[PDB]
Amino acid sequence: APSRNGMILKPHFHKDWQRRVATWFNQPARKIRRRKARQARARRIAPRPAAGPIRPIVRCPTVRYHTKVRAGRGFSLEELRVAGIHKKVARTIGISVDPRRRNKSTESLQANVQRLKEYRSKLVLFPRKPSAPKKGDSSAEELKLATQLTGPVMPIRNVFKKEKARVITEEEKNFKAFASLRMARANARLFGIRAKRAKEAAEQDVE
Amino acid sequence: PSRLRKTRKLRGHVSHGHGRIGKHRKHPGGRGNAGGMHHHRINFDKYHPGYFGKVGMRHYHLKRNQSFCPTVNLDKLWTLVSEQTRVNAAKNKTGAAPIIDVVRSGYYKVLGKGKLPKQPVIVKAKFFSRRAEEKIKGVGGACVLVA
Amino acid sequence: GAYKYIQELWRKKQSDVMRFLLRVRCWQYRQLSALHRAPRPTRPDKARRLGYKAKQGYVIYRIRVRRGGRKRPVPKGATYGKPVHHGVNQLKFARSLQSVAEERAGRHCGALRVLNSYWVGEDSTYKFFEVILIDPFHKAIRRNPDTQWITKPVHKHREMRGLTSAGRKSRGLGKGHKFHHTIGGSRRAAWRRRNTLQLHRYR
Amino acid sequence: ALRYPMAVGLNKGHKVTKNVSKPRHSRRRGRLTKHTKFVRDMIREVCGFAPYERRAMELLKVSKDKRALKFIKKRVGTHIRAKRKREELSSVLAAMRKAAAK
RNA sequence: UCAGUAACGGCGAGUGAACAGGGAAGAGCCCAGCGCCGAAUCCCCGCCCCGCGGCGGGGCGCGGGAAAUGUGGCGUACGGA
RNA sequence: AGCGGCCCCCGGCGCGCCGGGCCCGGGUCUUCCCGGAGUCGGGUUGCUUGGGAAUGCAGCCCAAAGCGGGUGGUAAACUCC
Ligand SMILES: [Mg+2]
Ligand SMILES: [Mg+2]
Ligand SMILES: [Mg+2]
Ligand SMILES: [Mg+2]
Ligand SMILES: [Mg+2]
Ligand SMILES: [Mg+2]
Ligand SMILES: [Mg+2]
Ligand SMILES: [Mg+2]
Ligand SMILES: [Mg+2]
Ligand SMILES: [Mg+2]
Ligand SMILES: [Mg+2]
Ligand SMILES: [Mg+2]
Ligand SMILES: [Mg+2]
Ligand SMILES: [Mg+2]
Ligand SMILES: [Mg+2]
Ligand SMILES: [Mg+2]
Ligand SMILES: [Mg+2]
Ligand SMILES: [Mg+2]
Repeated sequence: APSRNGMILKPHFHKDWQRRVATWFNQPARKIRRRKARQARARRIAPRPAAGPIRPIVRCPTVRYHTKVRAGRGFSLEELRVAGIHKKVARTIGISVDPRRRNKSTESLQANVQRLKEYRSKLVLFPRKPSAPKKGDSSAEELKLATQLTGPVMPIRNVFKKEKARVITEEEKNFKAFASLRMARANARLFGIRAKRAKEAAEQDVE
Repeated sequence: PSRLRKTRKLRGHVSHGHGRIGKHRKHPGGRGNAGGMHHHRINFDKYHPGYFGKVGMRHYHLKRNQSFCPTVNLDKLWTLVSEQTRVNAAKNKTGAAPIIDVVRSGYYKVLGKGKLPKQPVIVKAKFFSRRAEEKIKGVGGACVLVA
Repeated sequence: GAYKYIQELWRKKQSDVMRFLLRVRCWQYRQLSALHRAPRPTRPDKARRLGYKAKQGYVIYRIRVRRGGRKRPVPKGATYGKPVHHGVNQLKFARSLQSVAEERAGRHCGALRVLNSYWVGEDSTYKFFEVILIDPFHKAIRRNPDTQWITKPVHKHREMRGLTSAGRKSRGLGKGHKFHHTIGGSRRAAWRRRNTLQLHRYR
Repeated sequence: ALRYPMAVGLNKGHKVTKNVSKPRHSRRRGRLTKHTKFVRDMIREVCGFAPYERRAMELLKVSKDKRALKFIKKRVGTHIRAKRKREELSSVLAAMRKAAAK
């Protein structure tokens, strides 16, 4: 029974809603549970990284977001065949591997291989038996200086190049931008008819 | 604040502020928006015109990302780059020009609204508009596209 | 060797050979009872592609199921209610006849745990099947390290809770745009996540 | 004049080079093998043909292909599966015509 | 969070999703088929020794049973031998 | 109240041996092999979902294929990715 001037609106409460009501009084006693099951997890593995193995650099889809770089699932198998690492050792040294990724470009393949070459030079590798190394193990020096790394390892940061102030050419004053955007729209709509009427003239000119 | 309401000031009056002839019963005029076309016709024909009917084309699996295009004017185009670059640009006698990026600052299309102060610029964007292109061509400076 | 093309024989179902072997086996099966044990599977091809290793422990039954829909068990007509809900004849059942056959042969022998089922023959009014049952506590199943997952008490009655491949179709799940309405656990909690009010503390 | 990578048009998009890597193995499912053709034609040599095609051969002996197309499209499915079935029975019709002509 | 939105509906009353983005948690795998190794396979009964309040290991059994209508090993779509 | 004391019990996990088990990995090149069948899909009737020339499920008849098959939100053919 609406009065003079109020907005129309449709509330979704014709159902029985009082039976299924999710309260949130748990919340300040579940942030403490997760804090304990995370710090007792951080003391089980004493020198390992707390934040999971390192994770690749990947762009994002959907033209709204295609100018960012964020974390991924795991490395591909081209970023490991080139970097010379076997695909089941990398699972055992803390390197995320997913076999479901393509590489259609090249300029992210290279920056991943370079990031692996950074981590391989930061990695302190303990000996199996603390009495006998391998060819590639580390010395008894770094063991005394081995410690954890809180936070996401080598955090992924969005960098931008810069440019200084150039001098404007005499040419760019004569570049009409809008009659080129609306030419490419017209040329992108008339690609079939232009290529069909020429065929119909090639069927008509035999006469 | 039970103590500031109205019903705490009505304990003593019989009807409690809803009359005696036609009492406050439960639902006189239907429940909700009943009678758009029969007997609440005047309220919708006087306050919500065009509540009734269909118009136009349907579009099924519609995303809100293919048509993402935030805008900007030429008034505050100088607000992206900090102050001391517009100064050094108005100060040097050489004839250089500071490059303004919009896509980096979260804008795509460049419209044109206001007056613009006279110093040469270079704009990298993804679209333009015809007034907003002839104001920069008229001041001096270019309009550069980018995919 | 043979198992590649017994496989390709058992898709000549219109041919004269399989139209003979079924125009015989369905008759032989029709004079038996509804649920009886055979000593060896009629199809070893299809039997091995589901997990039937030919050792001690695995059992194979054979049950018949009658055919058709399901008309509503009311008196004469008399389905009291609005005229939407009058329908008695042309109703159709949700789960298949294959997981009817599985749980008819899964309740009568309660000491066993169902693995999977397959097809054998068809009549006008009968559909026959085969089933595969596993002893949970026999020492050959027990000491295998791969497949001692059955004996765990979770997998009791896989067929009543709908976990066989014949009930996984009835549940309506997978991935994609085609399966929106089973996000979460199932179809129910895809309803429960939606039709509730999350009332925060501060709102 | 000058050219820019236009984000709308015919060849739109940011210009990034491209690599040629090995196509994924799963990209091949059962394309075919020589052992497979060896045995699928031996079983074809053992059992014959279905009784919806022992009428199609008999309507393709009178050089009707539109009628036997509406007759194998009514049964088997679409028009694509009807075509790859018909181009196959113009072959296992012509090998008898070839051997009887031999 | 998108969203009370694209859509349905005597298009009236009213019902009503997902993808992307930021976060909690983070773990992945095995068989059949194709093939090769002389059933290279299990379970139970027998005697002895050790331990046995979750019935197990090693030695012996011309002592018996199931499996060629297929038991084990390598091997599964990231290619493999 | 206190990293205060004492007396019992069961473990978690660290080290010595004494036992048995298992002899296995890379890289680079030549020759071989490689996949789930009354199901996919099509017509139809009925319930369903926001899904609209029919999203899913179920029933009846018809019933496949290997440079093949399904999907690419308006039915239909010819096409390319
Ligand atoms: Mg009133
Ligand atoms: Mg008064
Ligand atoms: Mg009043
Ligand atoms: Mg009164
Ligand atoms: Mg009155
Ligand atoms: Mg009232
Ligand atoms: Mg009704
Ligand atoms: Mg399932
Ligand atoms: Mg809103
Ligand atoms: Mg009306
Ligand atoms: Mg998402
Ligand atoms: Mg975490
Ligand atoms: Mg194995
Ligand atoms: Mg095998
Ligand atoms: Mg409905
Ligand atoms: Mg079904
Ligand atoms: Mg469409
Ligand atoms: Mg197309």
